[PDB]
Amino acid sequence: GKETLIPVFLILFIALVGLVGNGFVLWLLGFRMRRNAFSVYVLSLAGADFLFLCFQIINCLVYLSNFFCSISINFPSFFTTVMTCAYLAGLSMLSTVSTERCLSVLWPIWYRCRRPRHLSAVVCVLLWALSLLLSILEGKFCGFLFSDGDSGWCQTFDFITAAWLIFLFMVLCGSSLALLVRILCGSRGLPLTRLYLTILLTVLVFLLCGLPFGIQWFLILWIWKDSDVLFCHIHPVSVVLSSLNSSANPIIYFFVGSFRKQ
Amino acid sequence: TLSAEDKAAVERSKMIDRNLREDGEKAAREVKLLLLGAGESGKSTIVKQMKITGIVETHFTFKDLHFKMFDVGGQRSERKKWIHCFEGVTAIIFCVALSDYDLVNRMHESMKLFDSICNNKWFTDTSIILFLNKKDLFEEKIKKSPLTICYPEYAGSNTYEEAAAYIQCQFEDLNKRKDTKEIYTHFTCATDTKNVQFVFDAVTDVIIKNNLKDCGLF
Amino acid sequence: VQLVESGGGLVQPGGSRKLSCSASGFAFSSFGMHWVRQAPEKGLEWVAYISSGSGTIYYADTVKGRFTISRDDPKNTLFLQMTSLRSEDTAMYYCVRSIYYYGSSPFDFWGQGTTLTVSADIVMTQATSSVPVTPGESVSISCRSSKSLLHSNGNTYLYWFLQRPGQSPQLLIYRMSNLASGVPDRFSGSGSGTAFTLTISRLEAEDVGVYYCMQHLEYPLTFGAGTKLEL
Amino acid sequence: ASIAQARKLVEQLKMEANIDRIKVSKAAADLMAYCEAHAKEDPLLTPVPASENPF
Amino acid sequence: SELDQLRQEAEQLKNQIRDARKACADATLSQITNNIDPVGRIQMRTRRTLRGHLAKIYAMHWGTDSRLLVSASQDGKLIIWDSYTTNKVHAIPLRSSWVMTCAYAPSGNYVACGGLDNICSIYNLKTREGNVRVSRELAGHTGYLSCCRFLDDNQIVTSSGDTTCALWDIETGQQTTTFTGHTGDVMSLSLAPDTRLFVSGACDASAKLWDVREGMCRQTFTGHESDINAICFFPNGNAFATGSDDATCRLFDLRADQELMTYSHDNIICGITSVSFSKSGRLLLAGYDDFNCNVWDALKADRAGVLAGHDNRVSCLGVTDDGMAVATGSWDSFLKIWN
Ligand SMILES: CC(C)CCC[C@@H](C)[C@H]1CC[C@H]2[C@@H]3CC=C4C[C@@H](O)CC[C@]4(C)[C@H]3CC[C@]12C
Repeated sequence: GKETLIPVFLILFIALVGLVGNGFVLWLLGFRMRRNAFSVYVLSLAGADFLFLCFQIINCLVYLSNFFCSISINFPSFFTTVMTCAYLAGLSMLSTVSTERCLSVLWPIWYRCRRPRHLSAVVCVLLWALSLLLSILEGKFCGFLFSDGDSGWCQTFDFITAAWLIFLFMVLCGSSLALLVRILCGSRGLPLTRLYLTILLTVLVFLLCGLPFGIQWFLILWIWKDSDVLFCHIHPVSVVLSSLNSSANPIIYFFVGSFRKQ
Repeated sequence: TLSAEDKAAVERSKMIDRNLREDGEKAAREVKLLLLGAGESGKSTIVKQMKITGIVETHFTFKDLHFKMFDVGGQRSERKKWIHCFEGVTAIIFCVALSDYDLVNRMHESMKLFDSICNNKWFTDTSIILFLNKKDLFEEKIKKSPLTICYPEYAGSNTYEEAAAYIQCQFEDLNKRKDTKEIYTHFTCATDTKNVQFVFDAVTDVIIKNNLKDCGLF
Repeated sequence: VQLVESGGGLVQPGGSRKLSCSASGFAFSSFGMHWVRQAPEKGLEWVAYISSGSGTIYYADTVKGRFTISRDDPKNTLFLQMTSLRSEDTAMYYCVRSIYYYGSSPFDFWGQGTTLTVSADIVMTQATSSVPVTPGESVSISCRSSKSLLHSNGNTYLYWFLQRPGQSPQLLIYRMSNLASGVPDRFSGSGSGTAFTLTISRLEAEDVGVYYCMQHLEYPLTFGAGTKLEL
Repeated sequence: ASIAQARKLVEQLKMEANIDRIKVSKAAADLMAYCEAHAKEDPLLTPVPASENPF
Repeated sequence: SELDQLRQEAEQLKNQIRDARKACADATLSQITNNIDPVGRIQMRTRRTLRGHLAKIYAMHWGTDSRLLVSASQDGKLIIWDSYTTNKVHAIPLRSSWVMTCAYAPSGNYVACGGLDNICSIYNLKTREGNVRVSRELAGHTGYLSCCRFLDDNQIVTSSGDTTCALWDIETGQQTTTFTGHTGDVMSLSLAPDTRLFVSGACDASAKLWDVREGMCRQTFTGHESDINAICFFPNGNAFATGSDDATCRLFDLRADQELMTYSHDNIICGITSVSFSKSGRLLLAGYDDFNCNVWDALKADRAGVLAGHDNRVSCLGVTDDGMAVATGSWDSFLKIWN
């Protein structure tokens, strides 16, 4: 009732801020600005964040509508799976950005010369395809499509997305660690302080705001089985942190990188 | 809606666009290097080490990396009217003859050239490789001719290492902004092989910094 | 420059034959190529077109599906693969180079021709089929279009050609007003929307031949039937 | 020599001495009259409607 | 000593020059044009954006049909653009990427460019082989080229880094007339509308009026403090305006032989890279390196407007011959066409 309403206003405000930020990033990198090989990843991350933030706006707006106006807007059940696809694709873009930075620092000659030009596009397409595959197959077995599926085979496939999520986190932390070792061992001209500050900022953002929604939604919810406690208190906060993470992602990745000279 | 010939002109412009994009990807992965320094300071010696009428192009490849070296000292005019054409160069190979300390204040005008290039507004982040040429002829010249005639404030031994380190401390103390750029200093003879390796090791740090700048990490 | 056709001969009907146009002396990959045929006592008929970089291919509707145009840029050769040849494909086939930018003159050079014998459009109407012509006197021929060739960009896509007897045609006037290179200034073009005039003032010898007018506003490209100048 | 460059320089100033000059007011009125006489045909000065510009 | 009294004669003669051009300044151009109503606010929109270059561009030149323009850059390309449709009709690869100037022939058959390689290469656009190729390379000029300009298809004047402009003959390949007299190196050049004479600007802070036929300098114009980088005639051919590193544009008259008006402001302290006049000559367009262009009222010395679309130094600009548009190029690899 009232205890859920106060997080939801934070959801709509943070979602609107991240919405206008992601829209500006999408328009700039699509049309106005020249694209690097790396800019494709930021564009894809903004696109993955868009769907998630728009669906958060929908899911809070109809909660306002149901609470005050009581119209009882029942939804199509396939919004959840495309929202899950958006969330997983955003986290995959975060980890792939980290690995691309690590590959650039470790092998500079290969990154300048022998790197294929469409490698960023093919990696983005493959990670989006794998995210969509893990999303709809979690959707069909758990009832978030036309047909309804068994809950017993739901948890077998849902834990796969959780294991993939933990692997996707360990890839981000492992690759950001190797870059730090390389720049702290034998790198001369780089700005070290700003560099480890921004790397550590991305690591804490991805761990404290990106992970908890997925962890709680998939792996945590099934294992705990403490329904009264979990939904009322844990769930509102989990969405907000994950929603917050999507909003802060354009600011961290594109706007600090681009608008620093301005 | 266009006509037929306007459509064929549009697809001609799109093929020209694909050729320009391909040539820009060709040119962005090549290392550009600027040779500077006065005449008879071992510039041609360094050109023969990397290889084996206004601007002289030198192309050499090393460890799967393409280098273009621009010897620009052949043409003589006001340098401030064309030195902005070389901003965005990967590194500047400056070279100073060590044996020109006694000849004519030639070391002092070489320092004035390094002072003008090194604190230029176009090269505020460019890393300068500073070759010091003819160290062997320098080491016979310092046992007979003193180094105090170049440097009146010098007090030190007339051995090779301390005097050469003194010239290094002068040339690395010409720059004002110590934090922004790096200076790589090497002692080269006429016959040595390590100079193109030293240039590669200096270029790799600039490649690492631009690989961070391409990935938005700055 | 040189465009050499090869691959003709007598073909049984329903059979197949590949025609080849071997280019020489020009930057072939920058040029769009056409095939234009000519039935042995009739006018010119456009067949197919391949652009630069092989990205845009048009055919005439009488040969659509049966014919395949293809180019090979590293060895400078234009091909026309033709399947299920009918008796209406007995013609003489010319390969034409044409380049399209601002101020270019397409259809400027024509090949010598290979002869192959088989055992909603814009209608362009030449007004006369033959005129009696005295040397030295001025002559002026005309043709008419079913649709206004004046596009909204200011261009009028009307091309004039002259075919001397036994020779390939050559471009005289491109885009209703502009002289081609290597063409004397006796020739002059003028006109309006869908009414056109080619003027030959002070006619000399070897202006004698069949004259063709062509539209280039829309695909397919259609010629006139030809106006013959006779002494 | 250095004397020949100085002879060349004083010959150039001797050439530049004999120049028939007019008043600055007459030349300013001529630039004024060229600016007033061609003001109707300047499309940067007078904004033209969007039909007959090609941009 | 012949030498010292020879500069005594030269100093007396230069004092006679300053007294003679002091005696003709009866009333300044500010006093003549108080009666003239101002031009109002000139607000020009970016109608076109030609985004093909991948490096800093240094020059552009409009063709005489006011539709084709060429632009040269440091990626070894000079691109000819259709200004109306943003189409690239040609992209010419260069033998040296260091190119500081480019020019378009008045016939439209030729483009020329040259830079730090000391050579104004000339390209034939109207070839029967279908590609552009080098017509002639004009060498023997021992300094970086600053401005090439065609008089017709056979005559071309260059300006160099060896303090020397030179008139060339393209078919022989030999320079026919040599214009010496500048002390620092010449940076800019502008032909008169009859192409019978031209002006050049150097790092002397001095502009010199030349003569193409007789081959010798007629008038010399001083008044700037630092090095002048751009120069352009008035469309009458009786005046020209310069631009320097002083943040000042000054215009001169060929008949009155002196200053007429200075175009400066306290807000602008940066250099001037490019000047051009409009078709009536009522407004002159100066391109700066505080990243934008200022529209100056050429009679009343007021800022009519600002062209602020570029994100780096405006390196080159030019107005069409019919006067419809202004194209400004810049170091952020973009051409913008303003109207
Ligand atoms: C296989 C299917 C699921 C992929 C389609 C995913 C859709 C929703 C979108 C979201 C953002 C899009 C990407 C946005 C940016 C670019 C850069 C472009 O230069 C190549 C295409 C590419 C990489 C797009 C590929 C398709 C994409 C990833």
